[PDB]
Amino acid sequence: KAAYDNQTIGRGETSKSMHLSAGDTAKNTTINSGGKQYVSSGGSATSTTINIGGVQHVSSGGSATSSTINSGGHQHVSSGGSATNTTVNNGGRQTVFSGGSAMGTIINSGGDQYVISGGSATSASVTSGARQFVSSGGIVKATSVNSGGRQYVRDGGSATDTVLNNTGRQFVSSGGSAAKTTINSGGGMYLYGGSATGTSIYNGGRQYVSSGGSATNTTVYSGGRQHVYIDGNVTETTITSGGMLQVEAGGSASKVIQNSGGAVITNTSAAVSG
Ligand SMILES: *[C@H]1O[C@H]([C@H](O)CO)[C@@H](O)[C@H](O)[C@@H]1O
Ligand SMILES: *[C@H]1O[C@H]([C@H](O)CO)[C@@H](O)[C@H](O)[C@@H]1O
Ligand SMILES: *[C@H]1O[C@H]([C@H](O)CO)[C@@H](O)[C@H](O)[C@@H]1O
Ligand SMILES: *[C@H]1O[C@H]([C@H](O)CO)[C@@H](O)[C@H](O)[C@@H]1O
Ligand SMILES: *[C@H]1O[C@H]([C@H](O)CO)[C@@H](O)[C@H](O)[C@@H]1O
Ligand SMILES: *[C@H]1O[C@H]([C@H](O)CO)[C@@H](O)[C@H](O)[C@@H]1O
Ligand SMILES: *[C@H]1O[C@H]([C@H](O)CO)[C@@H](O)[C@H](O)[C@@H]1O
Ligand SMILES: *[C@H]1O[C@H]([C@H](O)CO)[C@@H](O)[C@H](O)[C@@H]1O
Ligand SMILES: *[C@H]1O[C@H]([C@H](O)CO)[C@@H](O)[C@H](O)[C@@H]1O
Ligand SMILES: *[C@H]1O[C@H]([C@H](O)CO)[C@@H](O)[C@H](O)[C@@H]1O
Ligand SMILES: *[C@H]1O[C@H]([C@H](O)CO)[C@@H](O)[C@H](O)[C@@H]1O
Ligand SMILES: *[C@H]1O[C@H]([C@H](O)CO)[C@@H](O)[C@H](O)[C@@H]1O
Ligand SMILES: *[C@H]1O[C@H]([C@H](O)CO)[C@@H](O)[C@H](O)[C@@H]1O
Ligand SMILES: *[C@H]1O[C@H]([C@H](O)CO)[C@@H](O)[C@H](O)[C@@H]1O
Ligand SMILES: *[C@H]1O[C@H]([C@H](O)CO)[C@@H](O)[C@H](O)[C@@H]1O
Ligand SMILES: *[C@H]1O[C@H]([C@H](O)CO)[C@@H](O)[C@H](O)[C@@H]1O
Ligand SMILES: *[C@H]1O[C@H]([C@H](O)CO)[C@@H](O)[C@H](O)[C@@H]1O
Ligand SMILES: *[C@H]1O[C@H]([C@H](O)CO)[C@@H](O)[C@H](O)[C@@H]1O
Ligand SMILES: *[C@H]1O[C@H]([C@H](O)CO)[C@@H](O)[C@H](O)[C@@H]1O
Ligand SMILES: *[C@H]1O[C@H]([C@H](O)CO)[C@@H](O)[C@H](O)[C@@H]1O
Ligand SMILES: *[C@H]1O[C@H]([C@H](O)CO)[C@@H](O)[C@H](O)[C@@H]1O
Ligand SMILES: *[C@H]1O[C@H]([C@H](O)CO)[C@@H](O)[C@H](O)[C@@H]1O
Ligand SMILES: *[C@H]1O[C@H]([C@H](O)CO)[C@@H](O)[C@H](O)[C@@H]1O
Ligand SMILES: *[C@H]1O[C@H]([C@H](O)CO)[C@@H](O)[C@H](O)[C@@H]1O
Ligand SMILES: *[C@H]1O[C@H]([C@H](O)CO)[C@@H](O)[C@H](O)[C@@H]1O
Ligand SMILES: *[C@H]1O[C@H]([C@H](O)CO)[C@@H](O)[C@H](O)[C@@H]1O
Ligand SMILES: *[C@H]1O[C@H]([C@H](O)CO)[C@@H](O)[C@H](O)[C@@H]1O
Ligand SMILES: *[C@H]1O[C@H]([C@H](O)CO)[C@@H](O)[C@H](O)[C@@H]1O
Ligand SMILES: *[C@H]1O[C@H]([C@H](O)CO)[C@@H](O)[C@H](O)[C@@H]1O
Ligand SMILES: *[C@H]1O[C@H]([C@H](O)CO)[C@@H](O)[C@H](O)[C@@H]1O
Ligand SMILES: *[C@H]1O[C@H]([C@H](O)CO)[C@@H](O)[C@H](O)[C@@H]1O
Ligand SMILES: *[C@H]1O[C@H]([C@H](O)CO)[C@@H](O)[C@H](O)[C@@H]1O
Ligand SMILES: *[C@H]1O[C@H]([C@H](O)CO)[C@@H](O)[C@H](O)[C@@H]1O
Ligand SMILES: *[C@H]1O[C@H]([C@H](O)CO)[C@@H](O)[C@H](O)[C@@H]1O
Ligand SMILES: *[C@H]1O[C@H]([C@H](O)CO)[C@@H](O)[C@H](O)[C@@H]1O
Repeated sequence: KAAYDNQTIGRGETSKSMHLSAGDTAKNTTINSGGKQYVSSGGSATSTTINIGGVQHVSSGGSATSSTINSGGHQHVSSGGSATNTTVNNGGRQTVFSGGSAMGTIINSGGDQYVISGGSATSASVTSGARQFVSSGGIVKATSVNSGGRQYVRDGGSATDTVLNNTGRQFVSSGGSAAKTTINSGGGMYLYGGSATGTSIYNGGRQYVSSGGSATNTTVYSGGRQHVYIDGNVTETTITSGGMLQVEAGGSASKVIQNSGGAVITNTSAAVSG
């Protein structure tokens, strides 16, 4: 029955709460301070603008397409909820809780996406000054960490099929895990105690394995470098002609496949195992 348009809600607006149920619709809503939009099962919000002290709740079976989050606003994608092509600007936060799903999120300068407690995000775009945080059962797939962008894979966080482009950075902490990371030219992946598997490092890209960190099954293509620091470990690295594995004193590598023209640099004698 219900279906709203160009409604502004919150503070000293006409209405404070907006609720959506099965079949309801909301378009170009503007959520301002004290404003709450609740998108419930079978509800659909579209083009919602979320400003300081405004919140959009996406509950189970709810859907929110093209929400745009600004300075001090919040999108909560709860269990069973779905958010598509969300845009997060300076000071905006999208949080994906247990059972929630975000697809195609664009995170802009100073914007934050938190994927926690078993939420999932696919195809996040992490641009310059943007940040993505993944933790405690949260899983992110096909994140593009673009120039200026940063992804934090924290304890219990998991990232798959991440792509790192020019000055894009991925930080994998203790208890964090990354799989099938692609490091393009200018990309940096840092294992600050965390684990990586199935990394590919193309020309200009770098993986840095620090204390407690561990890389498995890494391919270093021409111009790529895996850099292993003290008490970092790597295994099953293949170094292609023109690529490099550099191991600092006290770092370790094993099951190294060194192709002809692949550089290996060691600073201790028992550093690398072929
Ligand atoms: C919208 O859906 C229901 C409403 O009566 C119309 O279908 C409620 O159950 C919900 O709480 C929400 O208000
Ligand atoms: C944003 O401002 C709102 C508005 O001024 C009405 O009091 C508050 O309700 C919010 O809590 C927030 O401070
Ligand atoms: C949207 O409807 C929900 C629905 O009744 C699911 O039980 C409510 O839980 C929300 O609070 C909102 O009214
Ligand atoms: C939310 O309501 C939905 C609605 O009837 C159709 O979109 C159901 O699909 C869900 O099962 C839930 O009750
Ligand atoms: C409500 O609308 C959503 C969206 O705004 C459509 O572009 C759909 O994704 C849902 O299926 C529902 O129809
Ligand atoms: C909902 O409305 C949005 C609005 O024009 C924002 O200014 C569009 O950007 C979306 O494409 C959608 O149609
Ligand atoms: C959306 O509805 C949710 C409800 O439990 C689904 O059954 C709430 O948990 C959210 O806070 C919001 O009201
Ligand atoms: C909302 O959460 C789930 C969602 O519909 C997933 O399709 C289901 O457990 C229920 O429909 C619930 O109302
Ligand atoms: C709410 O609509 C979503 C739609 O794709 C958003 O545009 C669906 O994916 C959800 O399953 C739900 O129907
Ligand atoms: C919802 O709007 C989005 C728009 O960019 C938000 O400003 C589109 O990207 C979506 O495809 C949809 O039209
Ligand atoms: C909007 O205000 C936000 C915050 O409320 C300031 O304390 C800033 O973080 C944003 O940068 C923007 O100015
Ligand atoms: C979505 O639902 C969540 C729900 O209570 C989890 O069980 C809330 O944490 C969010 O605030 C939002 O309402
Ligand atoms: C949270 O949301 C749903 C819950 O049982 C009812 O809102 C489940 O479908 C999800 O798997 C998650 O547990
Ligand atoms: C939002 O969540 C959908 C999930 O099935 C709940 O409706 C997925 O199809 C998507 O992750 C969409 O982005
Ligand atoms: C997030 O918590 C959900 C919720 O607490 C209900 O059990 C679970 O369904 C999920 O499995 C996840 O752990
Ligand atoms: C949001 O999370 C979804 C998860 O299955 C729970 O709905 C994924 O399927 C989507 O790809 C998105 O990450
Ligand atoms: C990216 O630009 C942001 C700006 O506010 C967007 O309008 C800053 O908040 C960031 O610090 C960064 O410079
Ligand atoms: C979701 O789940 C956890 C919750 O605090 C307790 O189960 C944490 O991992 C996150 O902080 C988030 O609240
Ligand atoms: C998530 O969507 C992405 C989309 O094109 C936005 O950049 C794809 O590239 C991913 O493969 C995934 O489908
Ligand atoms: C991307 O550009 C950001 C700037 O805020 C854009 O407005 C910088 O903060 C980053 O260092 C990067 O150059
Ligand atoms: C990852 O960080 C999460 C984030 O700070 C909000 O929950 C926590 O949930 C985890 O405990 C972990 O540190
Ligand atoms: C958040 O909880 C993670 C999850 O429960 C299991 O991977 C915990 O192991 C961590 O303590 C993290 O802080
Ligand atoms: C990565 O490219 C960025 C791009 O021009 C803006 O997104 C620069 O800001 C960075 O300095 C880097 O060159
Ligand atoms: C994972 O945790 C790390 C930890 O606090 C110390 O190694 C940080 O370095 C990372 O930035 C991320 O928070
Ligand atoms: C993350 O924590 C690890 C700690 O031993 C937890 O097991 C360290 O080995 C890492 O160096 C990092 O501080
Ligand atoms: C860290 O654990 C990840 C996690 O189980 C996600 O499913 C794996 O994908 C990684 O390969 C790594 O072992
Ligand atoms: C690889 O190319 C990068 C380019 O800007 C983006 O592909 C350079 O920044 C690197 O230095 C390297 O030459
Ligand atoms: C990342 O490190 C993991 C380590 O044992 C800590 O969990 C391995 O399981 C992975 O294969 C990779 O070495
Ligand atoms: C990996 O991280 C190290 C970190 O400080 C562990 O304490 C750096 O010293 C290394 O240079 C590398 O970035
Ligand atoms: C390298 O540094 C790690 C620690 O996190 C630095 O504070 C340790 O876990 C290692 O055992 C080693 O000291
Ligand atoms: C291997 O090829 C690299 C890459 O494919 C693009 O230039 C070169 O950078 C190296 O010099 C090497 O010849
Ligand atoms: C191994 O092959 C490299 C080739 O360019 C791979 O693209 C050369 O650069 C090396 O000198 C060696 O011949
Ligand atoms: C590489 O470092 C490893 C790490 O420090 C764990 O103790 C050692 O196990 C290896 O012997 C090598 O020194
Ligand atoms: C080892 O073999 C390399 C060969 O071309 C790989 O196909 C040479 O480039 C090296 O110089 C060396 O002969
Ligand atoms: C590696 O070789 C060293 C040797 O004396 C010189 O190559 C030893 O110092 C190491 O313990 C290890 O045998």
